[PDB]
Amino acid sequence: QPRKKRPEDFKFGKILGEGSFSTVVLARELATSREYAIKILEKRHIIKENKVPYVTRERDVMSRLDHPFFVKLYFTFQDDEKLYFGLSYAKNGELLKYIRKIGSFDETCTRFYTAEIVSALEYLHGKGIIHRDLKPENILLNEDMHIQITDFGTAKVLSFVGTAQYVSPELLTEKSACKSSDLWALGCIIYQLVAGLPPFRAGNEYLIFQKIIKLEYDFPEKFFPKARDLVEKLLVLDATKRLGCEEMEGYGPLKAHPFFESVTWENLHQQTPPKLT
Ligand SMILES: CN(C)C[C@@H]1CCn2cc(c3ccccc32)C2=C(C(=O)NC2=O)c2cn(c3ccccc23)CCO1
Repeated sequence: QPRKKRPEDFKFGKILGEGSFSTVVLARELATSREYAIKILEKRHIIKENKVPYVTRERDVMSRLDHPFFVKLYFTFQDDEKLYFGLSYAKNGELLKYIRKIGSFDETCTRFYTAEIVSALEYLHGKGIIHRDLKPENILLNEDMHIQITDFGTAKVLSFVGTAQYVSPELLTEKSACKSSDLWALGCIIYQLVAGLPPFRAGNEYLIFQKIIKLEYDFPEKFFPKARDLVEKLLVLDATKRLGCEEMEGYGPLKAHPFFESVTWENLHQQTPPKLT
C-alpha cells in the first residue's frame, strides 16, 4: 500500500467543524495538491471518556463501504498524541444547510434526494450495518450535489441513542436498534424535506420523546399526497411494519412506492440532480 502518511505531508487549513471528541480540518496534501477533510482525535481524551469502541467502529465500518453515496475513508495515521482519518471533502456541506436555506423542497427535489438516501440505505443494510444516527447533519453534499453519508462511529454492525428528533420509538421503549430504526429516521427526513421542519418537535428532549412514543405529529396542508402516504408507511410504531424492513419484504416494495414512480434507481449518481430553488 502507499506509504503511511504523516502530518508533515499536509498543509492544514480551516476547521470545518468541532465535535465533543474530534475536530475536522481541511488539509491539502503537498505531494498531490488533493484536499481532504481530516478528522483529528486526541488519543488521551478518547481513552479517558471510554470511546475506543466508537473510534474503532468508525474506521472499521467506513473501511468496509464502497459506494458513491458515502464519504470515503482514504487513509489513517497517528502521531504521539492524535489519530487522523483522511476523508472525502464533501464540498457543499450538510443537507441541513439546504433545508434551512430553501425552506421546503419541491416535489422533484424531494423525490431525487429521498431516492439517493433510500439507495444508500439499501447498500448499508445489505452489508448488515445500521447507521443509528441518520439525519440531515450527517447527509453531506459533494461538489456535484450528490449525497455522501457520514458519521459511522455510532453505527451497529449486525447503548447509543441518536439525535432526539430522529429517534425511533423502540429505542425509548425496548432499548434496542434494528435496520428499521434507520427507516423511521428516513421517514422523519422525508417529512422534513417537504415541510421544512422535522415531524416531532418540542422544547426539550423529554417532550420530543413523549411525542415519538405517542406518534404525535400531523401533516401540513398541501404535503405532496404520495409523499404523505410514504411517510405514513415509515413512521409506524411497530418496527416490523415499516416499508423497507425485512418483515415487509425489503427494499423492493419501498422503491416501488408510487412516490418514486419516475425514479430510475440503477444509476442515480450519474444523473444530474435537480436545482434547489
Ligand atoms: C461533529 N461535527 C464535526 C460534524 C458535522 C457534520 C457531520 N460530519 C461531517 C463530516 C463528518 C465526519 C465524521 C463524522 C461526522 C461528520 C465530514 C465533512 C467532510 O467533508 N467529510 C466528512 O466526512 C465535513 C465536516 N464539516 C463540514 C463542513 C462543510 C463541508 C464538509 C464538512 C463540519 C460539520 O461536521
